[PDB]
Amino acid sequence: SMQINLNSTDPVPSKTPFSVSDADSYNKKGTVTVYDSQGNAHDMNVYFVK
Amino acid sequence: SMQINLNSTDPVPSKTPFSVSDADSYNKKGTVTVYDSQGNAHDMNVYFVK
Repeated sequence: SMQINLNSTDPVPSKTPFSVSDADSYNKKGTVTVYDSQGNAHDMNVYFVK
Repeated sequence: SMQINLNSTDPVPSKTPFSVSDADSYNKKGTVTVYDSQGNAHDMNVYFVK
């Protein structure tokens, strides 16, 4: 469970495609940490694109 | 009887042949002592490699 506040005045991203490598194809990137049954962790990145 | 708690995130050692002199040939080394008929103490080393 994660919350976000946003700005209504954010322009549309310029990068028409999307790639995790770039830093423009998305409005903003966050991440979350999760665990498996064996204990070792994983990280999920989330990208907001207007 | 000895309980050891191994780790999931232990990377594979580097030195492919097993050597007790190079610490990078095994993931972990543990020791124990046993006794004989004479009464002298003998130490065993057990080496864990993933």
